[PDB]
Order: sequence, then C-alpha cells, then structure tokens
Amino acid sequence: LAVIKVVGIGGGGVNAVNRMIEQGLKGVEFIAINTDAQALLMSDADVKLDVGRDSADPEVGRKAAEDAKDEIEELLRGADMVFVTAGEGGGTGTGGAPVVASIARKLGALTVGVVTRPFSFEGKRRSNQAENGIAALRESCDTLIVIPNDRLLQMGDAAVSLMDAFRSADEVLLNGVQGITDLITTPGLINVDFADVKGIMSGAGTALMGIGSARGEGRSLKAAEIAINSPLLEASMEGAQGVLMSIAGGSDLGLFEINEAASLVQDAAHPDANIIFGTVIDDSLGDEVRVTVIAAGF
Amino acid sequence: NYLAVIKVVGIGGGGVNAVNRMIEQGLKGVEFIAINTDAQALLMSDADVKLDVGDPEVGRKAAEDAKDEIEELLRGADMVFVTAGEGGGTGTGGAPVVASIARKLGALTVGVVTRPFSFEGKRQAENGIAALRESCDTLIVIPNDRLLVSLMDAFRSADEVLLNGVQGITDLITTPGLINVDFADVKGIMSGAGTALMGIGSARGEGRSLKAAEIAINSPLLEASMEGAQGVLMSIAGGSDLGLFEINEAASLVQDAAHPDANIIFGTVIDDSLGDEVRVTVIAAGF
Repeated sequence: LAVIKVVGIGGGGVNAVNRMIEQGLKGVEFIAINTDAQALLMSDADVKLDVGRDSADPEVGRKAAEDAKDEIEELLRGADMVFVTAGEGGGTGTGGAPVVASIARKLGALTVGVVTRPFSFEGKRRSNQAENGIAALRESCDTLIVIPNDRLLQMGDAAVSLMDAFRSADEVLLNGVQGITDLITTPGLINVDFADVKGIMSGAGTALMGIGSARGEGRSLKAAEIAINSPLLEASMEGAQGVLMSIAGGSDLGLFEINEAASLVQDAAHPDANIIFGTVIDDSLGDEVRVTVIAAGF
Repeated sequence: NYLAVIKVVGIGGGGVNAVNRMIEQGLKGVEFIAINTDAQALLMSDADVKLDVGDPEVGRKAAEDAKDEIEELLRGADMVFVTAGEGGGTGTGGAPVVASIARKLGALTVGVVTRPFSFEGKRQAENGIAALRESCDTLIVIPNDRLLVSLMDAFRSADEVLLNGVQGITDLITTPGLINVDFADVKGIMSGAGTALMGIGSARGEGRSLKAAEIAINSPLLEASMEGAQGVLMSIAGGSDLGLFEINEAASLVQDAAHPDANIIFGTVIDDSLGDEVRVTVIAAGF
C-alpha cells in the first residue's frame, strides 16, 4: 500500500490541486504550499502550509521554501511517492518546487515533477524564469514531466477564452498526475503496481506526456493514436527509450481492446524502448476510454 | 468537572501536524489546540482552537509573550497534553511554556516527546526534553530507534506510536468500555510521576488479549522498564464483544509482570471499528 502525496506549490500548483480534488482524484494526499494565506483558506487540500510570511521573484520563492524545509520534510515523511506540481514562470512555484522535490528525493520517495511552461503570451520574463525553474527541478526529480502550455492551444476549442486556456493547463496537470496514480490506486485487468512504476520512473529524467480519449467503435485504438500524436509529446515518441502507458475505462474495458492500443504504441515507439502497459478501472467514464503516455529517455 | 475536560496542544509544525493527524484519525472526546510558533510559516489546522504566536529560544520567547492568551485557552482543563511531535524547531522551545502554564493552572500535565532515529543525525533535542520534563507531571518519551523495513515504514511507524501516546490514555478516560477508570486514580498515578515509557501490542482472534498484552509489556519502547515500574496504566481497546474473562487474564498478566509495589490503573475501551483486533497500551512510570 503506497503512500502518495501530491504537492501543489504557488498559485498555479495550488489551482491544479484544487482541480484534482474537484474532479475526484483519489488514493492521494493533497498538500498546498503558497505565500498567500487567503488563497490557501479557499483550498480543499488536506494539508496547507503558508510560507515566506515575513517577506513574482523565483528567489523569494526559493528562500521561503528553504526557510520552511524542516516543516516541508515533516509533511512528506512516510511518502512512497511525491508529486510536485506548479505553473512555472511565477515566483513561489518556480523557486519553491525544486526545494520540495529535493526533500522528497532525499527521503527516498519516488519523486515526480509535473509542471506547465507558461504560454508565450505571458511574456519573456515568465518564460525565462520557467526555464531556469525547470532545469532546477530536473536535477531534483526522478522524472520531470513538462507540459508546454503553447501546445494546449493546438487542441481544445478555437474560440477558447483566456480563463478556459488556464483551466486547460490545470486539467492537463491533473491528467499527468492521475494517469500515473490511478494505476496504483484503482487498477484494471492489468495491474501495474508501485514497484513497476518505480522501476520505470526512477532516474528517468525529463519527460513529456500525451493524452487521448475516444468512445464507441475502436475507441482504444483512437485514444492511443491521439495520445501518441499529442502536440504535448512534441513528436518525440519515436525517440523515447522509456514509456509508461495508462488506459482507463469502465469495468467492461476488455483485454482485446487494451491489447490493440498496446500494439499501436509498440509500433510507434523506439525499437529498444522499455514500455510498461497498465490499466485503470474508472466507472464514471461511460463508453469512453482515456489513454495517457509518459515518454522519457530521449 | 465530572466529564474530564482534556486538551491536546500541538505546538510547532510537528505538533500541529500531529494534531491534524489525530483529528484525521477521529480521536474523540478531547479539545484540540494548534499553536503555530514560527514567524515565517504557518501550518493550517482544523483544530478547535488555533493560536499563532509566531530555534527553541525563539519558540520559548514567542510562547512567553503569548502566555496570557494561552492561559485563557487552557483554563478549565482537568488534563492537558503538550507535544511538538516529530522534528525539532521552535515548537521544542514553546512546549515547556505551555506545559508550565497548564500545570500552574492545576491541570494534570502530560508531555509527549520523541527521540529521533539515530540515522537522522543530530543538530538541543535533549535540552528540550529536560525542559519539558521539568514543566510536566508526566513526560512520555518515545525513542524512535526502538521501533527498529523501509525508511518510510519507519517514519509511519513513528507517527503511529506518537498518536497512541495520546489516544491510548485519552480513550481510557473518554470512551466507555466494560472496565472504566476513575480520573482521580489517573491523576494520582501521573501527577509528578516524571518520565514514562509506552508499550503497544496488537493481536486478533484466539488468545488475542493475552498475546496483545504480552507484546505490549515486552515492547522495546518500554526499554525493559516494566519490571521496575511503580506506576502502570494499561488499556485494552476492542469491540463490545470483549469478554470479562479474557480482559481479566490480560489485567492479571500485567500485575504479575509489574513490580509488587506498583500502582496499577486498568481499563477497557469499546472501539467497534477494530473488528476482532484488540489493541493494548501500557504506560509505565517510576523505578
């Protein structure tokens, strides 16, 4: 029984965590860390830590987290797995996320970062800051999944508003966390457990994700094809040496269709790729199946 | 007055986190108080009462500055637990202040303190124990080394015994069982008793009460202090189907194992969520 903690740090990470809670993500403890007590008050996270109270600058965010490092470690003690989520580009997330991940990693927890890069329209300073924060977080994570927000706009609705675009960013962060955690907490016919996940995500390094869903005839092939070709994968599926694939569906998700999706992914992967295939029971999906691919080792 | 008023104070990040864990696990019949002692950070809490009075010396001074408010929080209590939980920091300086206020008020004052695993290294901790000991009636010391398995099993195992450091005793007082205790006897055995050690034991099915009790009494956490103890508190938590004979067999075992001059308070707790498991807690004080 793996103990999994999902940390959202900074407004962006805390927003993402609230979304995970609202969408019913289970089997995990939610931890919100921010430099804003009022925002935290509104959060439904299980644990809430307000940091840097005496002090969008990443250094201020780094020091607030460093100053609270004993406290953060005490909250993470006992976790088998720690997710560190943030919207890179601001101060608290950018600066603080590497501190949290270092602590988790020192404790020996399987440490997964899942972060967004800001949209280009947010400006060059947020983009430059996100890039430094990402390199920093990369050093302290087993796997760092980076989601380019720019690529989210090549999906979804063309008349998308600004709020809709940021909600989409939150959603994809949820998708990245849940695609992994549900294998462990609510497995289907093919049970991929914590030890399996740990084997493929330990020291895997920088990673990209792809997501697809579909309903009806050939739903599994279609969802897997969509996920394989996801703009978020940056057409780097062919080069990945490690791939973790998650397929979620109702209790009637059959092995034949699981296998059809798995076969499609093998044919699209690098010849030497290590690919783990797992399934999730999610009775709330109806006739739809949801495929998630995590690609690493390029 | 007749339903004993018990207050559980978590001070510092570790203490507040412990209180949050106790709330989350459904520990009943007590009032929870979370006291934040850091200026730069605040761990939020679902405790009944929260006080933010934000290095041990820093924690001590911060608590001293808020002593009138803390005294008002504790006023009325028959019994006060004080802990800074796992990890050091400002809480270790604040906890003795809270304990001496609780006690100057007349409450039975019980500190719970942990000694970290040796594998954690050392930065003070001992100074916090001594100061907390001087400020409490009883100080329950939990040496985490005796818990020894992954690193995360060890930490989770430490959190569990910390929680029981409070619940084993409070449940005995607050939650009815077949055998109920007189709080005056609890006060009698714990007032000015000094350092106490704890043993826990668990078993299910056949012979469960004797097995659980035997495990509790031979617990490495008691450091073989059971033979010499002059004060022993023992609780058996189980379902409502817990028979008097098996209960008495367990009570009998602890008497035989204890020093003949020992003072012994014994009771049971009806917790029906345990199924066919029984959980024994043994608190031993004196030499």
